[PDB]
Amino acid sequence: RLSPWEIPRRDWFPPSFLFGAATSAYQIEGAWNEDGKGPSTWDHFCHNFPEWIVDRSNGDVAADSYHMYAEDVRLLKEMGMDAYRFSISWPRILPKGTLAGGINEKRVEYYNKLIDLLLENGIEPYITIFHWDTPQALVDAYGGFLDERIIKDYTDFAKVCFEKFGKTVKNWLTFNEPETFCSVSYGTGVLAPGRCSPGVSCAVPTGNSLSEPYIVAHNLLRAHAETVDIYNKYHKGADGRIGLALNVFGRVPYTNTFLDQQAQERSMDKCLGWFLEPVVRGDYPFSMRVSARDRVPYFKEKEQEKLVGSYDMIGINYYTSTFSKHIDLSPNNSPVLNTDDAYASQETKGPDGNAIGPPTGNAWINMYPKGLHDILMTMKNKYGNPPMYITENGMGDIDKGDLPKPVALEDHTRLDYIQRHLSVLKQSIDLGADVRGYFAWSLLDNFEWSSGYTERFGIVYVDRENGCERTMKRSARWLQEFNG
Amino acid sequence: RLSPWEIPRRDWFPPSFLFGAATSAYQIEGAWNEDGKGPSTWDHFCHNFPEWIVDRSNGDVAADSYHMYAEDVRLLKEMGMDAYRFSISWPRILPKGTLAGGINEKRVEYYNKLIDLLLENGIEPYITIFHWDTPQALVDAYGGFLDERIIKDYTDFAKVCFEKFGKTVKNWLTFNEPETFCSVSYGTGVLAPGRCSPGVSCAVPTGNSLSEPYIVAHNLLRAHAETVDIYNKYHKGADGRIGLALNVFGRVPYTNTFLDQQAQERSMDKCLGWFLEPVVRGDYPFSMRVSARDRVPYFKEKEQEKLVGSYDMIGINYYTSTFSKHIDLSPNNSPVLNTDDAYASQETKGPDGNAIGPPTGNAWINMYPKGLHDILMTMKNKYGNPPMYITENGMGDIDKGDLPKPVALEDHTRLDYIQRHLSVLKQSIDLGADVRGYFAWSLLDNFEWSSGYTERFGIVYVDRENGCERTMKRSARWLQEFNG
Repeated sequence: RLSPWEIPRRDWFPPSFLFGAATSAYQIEGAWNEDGKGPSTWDHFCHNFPEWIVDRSNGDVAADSYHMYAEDVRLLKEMGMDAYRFSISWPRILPKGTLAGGINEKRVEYYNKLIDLLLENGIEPYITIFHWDTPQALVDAYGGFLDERIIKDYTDFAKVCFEKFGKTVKNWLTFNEPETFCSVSYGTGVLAPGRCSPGVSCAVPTGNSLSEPYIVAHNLLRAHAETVDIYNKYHKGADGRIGLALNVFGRVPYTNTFLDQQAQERSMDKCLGWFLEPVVRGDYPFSMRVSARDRVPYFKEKEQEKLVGSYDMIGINYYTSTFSKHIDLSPNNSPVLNTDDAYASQETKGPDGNAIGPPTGNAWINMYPKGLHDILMTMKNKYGNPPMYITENGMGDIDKGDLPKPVALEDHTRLDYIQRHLSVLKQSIDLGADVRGYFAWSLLDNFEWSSGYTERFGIVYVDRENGCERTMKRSARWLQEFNG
Repeated sequence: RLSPWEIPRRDWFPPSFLFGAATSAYQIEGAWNEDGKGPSTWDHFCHNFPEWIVDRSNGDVAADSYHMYAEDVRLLKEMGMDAYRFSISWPRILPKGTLAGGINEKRVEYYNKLIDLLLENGIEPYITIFHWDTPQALVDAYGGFLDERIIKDYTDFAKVCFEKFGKTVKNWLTFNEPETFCSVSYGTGVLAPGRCSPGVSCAVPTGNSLSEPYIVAHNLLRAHAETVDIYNKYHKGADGRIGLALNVFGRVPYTNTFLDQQAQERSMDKCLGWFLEPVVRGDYPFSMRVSARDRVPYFKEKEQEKLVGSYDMIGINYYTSTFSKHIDLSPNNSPVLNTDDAYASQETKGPDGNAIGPPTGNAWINMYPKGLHDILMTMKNKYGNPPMYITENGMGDIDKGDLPKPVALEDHTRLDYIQRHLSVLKQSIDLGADVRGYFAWSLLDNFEWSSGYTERFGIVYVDRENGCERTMKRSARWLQEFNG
């Protein structure tokens, strides 16, 4: 699609730049109740509310990476990847969610095998501690992230990870996509545990879409601050680094008018700022407090001190952008979802009737690589230009049982998507943004949450009817050439 | 103090550009109970609360312009001024504030004589309908601007002005400095009627500094919308124009940090935006509603339609600027004055310990001509670049009762102030700002509200102990030369 001379080459990027791919434990591992592993909220959701997954599927087997992790490493090595981002399953390590319930040795051994194999192959592990898979035992006990009790259990889990793996792993991310986790698991309720306000359509409409996202977010940020403190004190040493990975939608003012520019700013605050401003300066964005008032908790003095500057790097998970269009404050508008607190509607079509960019396959990923540049300029100019990694970037191909393997392997849309994003990343780095790596989402076709297996995001095809055998797609073959 | 080659020349400005001076009725007229004139809130305030004026004075005589108006016109003509901005005293036209109480024909004749003499001399009248002098009879009846009944009475007053003077006068301003009027008469209570919350230091501490300024503002804007509708329907004809004159403090972010930039924007919204956004788009700035919530009234549908675009020109009254410094939203901060709703402290000293600019004489006007440029760029780029006039610009010399006349005449500080603001104005017009005229505040030394006669703002000296005899100061002689 790009002309030949516009296709990125490896030396567009610094020799120390990292190219990798990313996965998460629930989406790839399978072995959901094997070797002493406890259930997560995702196990519980899929098994009890199968109707809330598009194809009524689950992650019981997924891409079977608990058993096939050696294939994963082989593929990464053959492609010449420098790094691999994966997550650790909390209830695989602590089946009851707590230290008191005991550490699952077989779970520790699995990640040790994977880390060893990566390192022996010269691939640097970037580990996500939490990727949405809360131990169901903690939900049973106290509602999981809805209660401040989560903070101690999360930090004990992270501490175990640092103890078992920290000698070998020097790059850690506490939380993946906290905004999505909060807004979509507790607001719209699409993701486990599937909670929302009465009247909102989700599996468990006995929550509160205005309050619970903020509660969960607050406990998450408190857990982040404590964990980074423990890391810095006992595990960082000379070379360790810890941060978190934020999803960020690009937001473009619906018009270049002050009302919609204001809406765009409230929208950036409500997605990026909600988590970035706490770790940058120790509190939530002003716009979030002045809007949502008492629904936004306050950090304690000691926590706050720990929160300020609690990162060595920031992960950016980038998929798409929308226009942001102003909504007036009036007796006629009452927020229903936490995201309504931004007083903005997120439009995929602009005022000239055009989509922001073309669809890539699924319901929401529109192609808009410029949005990545806009976000990186914000990071550079507004928030101090911290070290950054694009910790996820990718898109999905629809497979409703209809898609022949040869067609799925010829993933030209994804190849073009990746090339165009790498082109904009080069432009951003040339403009001074401190980006140091890029990870494709995903290494593998996997369980796409509430879409089940109907969306294939992998650069590697996973054939679930043939023992999850892996085959590189055209995108993976290009990355292989690109990496040399 | 500017070098000789930096002093503005008349040809820096377009041939059609207007140079004038400005006054207001209570500050210059005197004749406070003459020829059937009714009392205003300012008559009442000075007569009942002398201790709340710095020198315990009043405007009973002022500059005696009721009798000496021919001198005022002679001075304007001798200086080569193109235009004169003055105000009409509501209770001089309607002694009881209402149509029903009758029109004071001696009052009407006075303004007719002034208008006629201005026109005979080629000087264009710009008339301010209301400059803070509410008929005290309306306060007795219903609390004046605190009640929506003010709207009908104001529009009836304005209709009388249009009917009597509209054939001769083609340039009208409904209200002067609505922000100062609201914030300072009903918030800090420094100006008549001198109201503020209990615990705040003012003459009448039985008001509400959080709610009253918004009430007065809302009624004023409703009155404005109705008046412009009447003007457009019955009086505008081919050449008439109507607008309003806004005081605008320049605001500079305390640091170039997002928090203080956000604070600067809130501050601009709370001063300029409070009145400009209603007439430009039909509602108050979002930041003002999200902050002050139920204390900000909503316009009715029909009013709102009349409010949108209710101006042919905007007057800017510019004196000084401050830094704006962010205040966090927390349980530790509780607004007391309406201006606290901006969550910003206005600082005269910046982070490096330096004043924003040097004092000019009185307690608040610091020399910062660049702030005028910042404001004009905002009007150009954000609010559509409407036709604008600098309807006031000036500063005061302190006179503690002793100031030698020969010293008062040699007003080097004022001359420098005027020359420097004219130079910045030239830069702004070259950059595309649609400014069409400049009016020095003031033609005459006058009653400076709660400072009484302790501050002389005139380009013309007024000798109150010698029959209010007028003498041109150095600044006036310069203007005379400049206008040729």
